[PDB]
Amino acid sequence: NDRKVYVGKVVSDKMDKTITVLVETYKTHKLYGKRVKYSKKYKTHDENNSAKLGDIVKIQETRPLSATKRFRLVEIVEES
Amino acid sequence: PTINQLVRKPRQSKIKKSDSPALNKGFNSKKKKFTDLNSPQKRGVCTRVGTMTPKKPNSALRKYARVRLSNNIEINAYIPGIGHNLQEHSVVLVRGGRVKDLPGVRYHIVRGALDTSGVDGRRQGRSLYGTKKPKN
Amino acid sequence: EFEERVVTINRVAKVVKGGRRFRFTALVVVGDKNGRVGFGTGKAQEVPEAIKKAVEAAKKDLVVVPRVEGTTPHTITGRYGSGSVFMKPAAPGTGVIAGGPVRAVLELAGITDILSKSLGSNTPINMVRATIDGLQNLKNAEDVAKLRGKTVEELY
Amino acid sequence: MTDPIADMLTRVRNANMVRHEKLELPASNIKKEIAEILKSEGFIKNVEYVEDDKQGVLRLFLKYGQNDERVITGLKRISKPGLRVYAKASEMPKVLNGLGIALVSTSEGVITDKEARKRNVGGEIIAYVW
RNA sequence: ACUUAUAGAUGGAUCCGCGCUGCAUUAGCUAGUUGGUAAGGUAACGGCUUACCAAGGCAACGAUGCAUAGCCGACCUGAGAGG
RNA sequence: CUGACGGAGCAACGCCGCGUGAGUGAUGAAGGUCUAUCGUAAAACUCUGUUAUUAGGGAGAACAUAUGUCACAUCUUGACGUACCUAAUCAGAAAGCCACGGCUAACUACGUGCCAGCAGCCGCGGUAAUACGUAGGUGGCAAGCGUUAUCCGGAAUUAUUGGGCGUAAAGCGCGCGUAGGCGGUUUUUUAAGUCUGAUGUGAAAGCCCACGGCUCAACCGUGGAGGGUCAUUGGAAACUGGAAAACUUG
RNA sequence: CUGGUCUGUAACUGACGCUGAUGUGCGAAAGCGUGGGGAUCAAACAGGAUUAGAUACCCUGGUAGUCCACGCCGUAAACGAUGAGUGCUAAGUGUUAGGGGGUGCCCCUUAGUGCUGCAGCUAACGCAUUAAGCACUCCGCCUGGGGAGUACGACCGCAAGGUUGAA
Repeated sequence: NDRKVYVGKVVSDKMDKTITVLVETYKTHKLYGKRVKYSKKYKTHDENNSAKLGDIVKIQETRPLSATKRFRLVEIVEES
Repeated sequence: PTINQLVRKPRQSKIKKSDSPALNKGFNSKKKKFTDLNSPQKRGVCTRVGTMTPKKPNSALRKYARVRLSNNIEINAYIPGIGHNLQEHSVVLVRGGRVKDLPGVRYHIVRGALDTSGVDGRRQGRSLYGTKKPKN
Repeated sequence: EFEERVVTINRVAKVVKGGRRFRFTALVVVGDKNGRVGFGTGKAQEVPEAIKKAVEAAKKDLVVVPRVEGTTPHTITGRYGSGSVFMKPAAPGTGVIAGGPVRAVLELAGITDILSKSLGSNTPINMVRATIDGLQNLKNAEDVAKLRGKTVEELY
Repeated sequence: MTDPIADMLTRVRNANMVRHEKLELPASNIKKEIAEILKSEGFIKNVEYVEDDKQGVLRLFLKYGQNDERVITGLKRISKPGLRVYAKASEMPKVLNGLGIALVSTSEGVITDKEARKRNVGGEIIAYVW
């Protein structure tokens, strides 16, 4: 039983690695059936690196080792 | 009939209100606020007798009852039948709802019902305005 | 013989320069128990032989159920205005379900074995039309393939 | 022009209303599939493929049968961009107890309503043409 | 028949997930909103009180408030979705 | 020690186990709506134990250092412990039914002269209530008569299957117009997903089923339907999907 | 002074994206902003007059307004009660400045309108090569009637006021 390759994109950040990655998925509602796409926000972190202005990455579900943040993974696409 | 804005924006059902809103209720005094109950059975204790004259559709004469329910409000009744209970101050079994042709009244009497028995001029009814122990 | 069951018995009058004239509006069902029923416009003021007055002129308009073996081969929810009916095949002993005088064009056809309901309307002036169109959209077991352009066994 | 076949579909039945044929229509790579696999059942006068680039031109030339009556009595698509309804190849429905046919793309090449039932292949199964 | 290096286990669960309802008469967003950085400590990582600094983190997507507040084999029940 | 679990006045609350009349009977009366009707009414004869005089009432079931040497055991288990109670068995009645026409399923009328008054949507008495006061019952019934009100398919008056546009009960003041629902042609780089699936095949008492214990009904059980991408990620690029462009007349 | 509209094909670029709740909003005399405010008619009505029945649609005249270059708007039968992408099964026809072939002579939509109206649907009706019919569309409303916008109400706002909302 291993740990996924959760991915996403980035929006903004604050002092000394208040890092994050975006979360999203393909799925629908149970009632009126439309392919409307949807999202919710996450909490990863680095030293200062995985951050705003382009950090398309991966994330994890592990021991956070964090305040209320939860992730340790960054497996990327590219940078800007 | 387009489904995009249907989870954006929903629809309604019809619009209806149930029957006898000031009924199926037992008024508080300890906590002062009513109970939404829909009880099977209930009582009726009397304040007046009551009668209004102008009847077009029938165009005969017959009175009704003005019986107050709990603790200061107007509650009104009617006696559908050929039996006149020249009485008051009773303790009864309620009948819920209105019979045809009287507006606003929704409260009635079961045959017998602990107060009296009924108009004893009936013996064929065996099941109307007081009729117990009737040879079938 | 037609089982000559009275369909519907309706009153109108025509207001005049004197005492208005009543009449009785009626027809008859003309049922071979094979699938067709027509009607006679027995426009008159008599109740019992308006049944007969439709047995007179009925045969101008009867149309066929392209019968399948106690059934219909394909499924229908049509209507030529409002009155609609739903029709399907079914096992040849099913129980019979119907509304008005279309107990005289479902129970009097080469089927009897359905799940048939009248979708929406069910009146003496819609049940007929409802079932009439239901039956006008049918076909036998060897003829779609020609306006199509093959043999029918070329669909499964 | 976002669906390159959309109205063109029922334009069969909305062109042959009184069994008529003067309607030339535009193309696709499935307007090299819409009118090419029911000629498998003698349904068209001629659509051999589209002979142009840029998804061009095509004579619709809708064959009409021997009873004079609507080769295509009625017809709807139930598969359009904006209406995406995807089902499996098992309970592909009974298209008027099997009286109609379907011609559609699959998850393993190209099939019909004669293949989904005996190959377990297909995606957005489209319509009921009769 | 005593006390220990050790155990299979007990309610649990340190916790992960989808389980996890309504009120638009409630969006310019809480100062901890973003998350890294503590002497600490619960069989249990860690803004959990504290440890250090910058917020526009928000952002017109429900932040948040917010009203009944158990769920789940049960029962009448649909053809079936289940409701 | 049970006050955890047990022993029950039992409420005709659930509904059943069935018992309160028989072989019945010529049309049979002294006739109760109508003026032949329910009259095959009746009687006075016989049939069943099953209610009732008694009786013996022992249904389940295996308990235990020393008995000799966690598999385990005798000289150790009847308040309800009396049930199945065939039991001869007399005759130990199964209250009473509604509206009383036609729909909700009902039969006719004297009372009634609009005085009281009938009435589940429809609906009735002013001088023939085929409604009412009341009176012998046919449609349903015998542990059952009118009522009490909750969501179910029915309600297709949610529209997930099953929603109107000019008109019921409904369309943009529009130049404007963020988010995004949707969002050209062809090849597409994708190799995720759907095609669907090897696998995991991890239990269910019962499942899409049925059946076996049981005076049949209150009270228990084989589980072949794998436990519902659960312990592995797929091959079909035909595409919403890391997304390179070309076509142009739109 | 002033754009587009584009009527013919499209020179350039090789998708050059559709309903459009963010915003902005803005839209009839009057209601609204300058003092002009009378050419003086029209409200009130001064006033007569009436069949049995008039301050009156009638009647000369009569104080906002009737003669407006500046703040912002919005209720009307916006009765246009028609919401906008894709074509469409006879085309003619009235024809439009302006035109594909052309040359006060015959025209077709790359076009435009109003249509008699084939053809086929909707629901009784109407649309129709120049479509409510059939196919991909969004803000959505509607899903038997009132009363009901009356407790009460939330937010715009110079003003009519809006714009909300259980019983």
